[PDB]
Amino acid sequence: VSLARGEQSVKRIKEFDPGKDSFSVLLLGIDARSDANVLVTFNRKEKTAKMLSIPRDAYVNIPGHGYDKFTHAHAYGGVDLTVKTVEEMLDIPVDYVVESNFTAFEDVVNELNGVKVTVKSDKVIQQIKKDTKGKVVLQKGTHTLDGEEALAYVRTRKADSDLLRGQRQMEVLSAIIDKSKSLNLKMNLSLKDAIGLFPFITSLKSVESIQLTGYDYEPAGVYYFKLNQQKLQEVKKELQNDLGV
Repeated sequence: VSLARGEQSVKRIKEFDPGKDSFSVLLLGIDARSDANVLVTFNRKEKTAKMLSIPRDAYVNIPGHGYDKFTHAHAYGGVDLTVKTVEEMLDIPVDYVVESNFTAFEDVVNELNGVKVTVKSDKVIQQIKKDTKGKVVLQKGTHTLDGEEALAYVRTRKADSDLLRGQRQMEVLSAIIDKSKSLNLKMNLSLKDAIGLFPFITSLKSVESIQLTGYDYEPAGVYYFKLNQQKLQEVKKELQNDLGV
């Protein structure tokens, strides 16, 4: 990619250099709706990562389109709109964005000879059996799943919910990081710069996750996830403090 934005984010008031400043990455998974939406803020002064899944049904203002589901942003305007939708939603810059489909996720999980996940629910195992028609049969405990098994894990929903599918997505993402330590992707980032970021991204001191508290909002059948505005301001201030903005 190459964002229809310029060099650095519009949200950044002062000049930005990624090799020295705290930054943010927006990972998007598309089969065009964006079904995986994970924002990660990397704090360089403290060597930490903060993850957060944006619910695909989040009642947000898509620029030039009004209030809608968050997932529709990528449908209405692709990458550039999603970033825009995020940048207005959280009042923070989206410095980097990576976009992947199923096969890219599968092939990177396989290139690492699997990612390790600790499955703890017979419910999710049963639903994955039913989803894959028996092709993917997970086990309770800590195991190394291949690309197909990882994708089935991050895709299932009916056992728990989509909001927990986001937490499963963040889990598998951090597992991918872990497995990469021992050593169809579209990026607004030269591969060389990604490799330059690789050591810092594989040497954090701690990683934390964030949730967005909200409530079901069903006007005339269509489902939306309305965000608790107080917790939203809280998370916005936290991310701004993390990024130094």
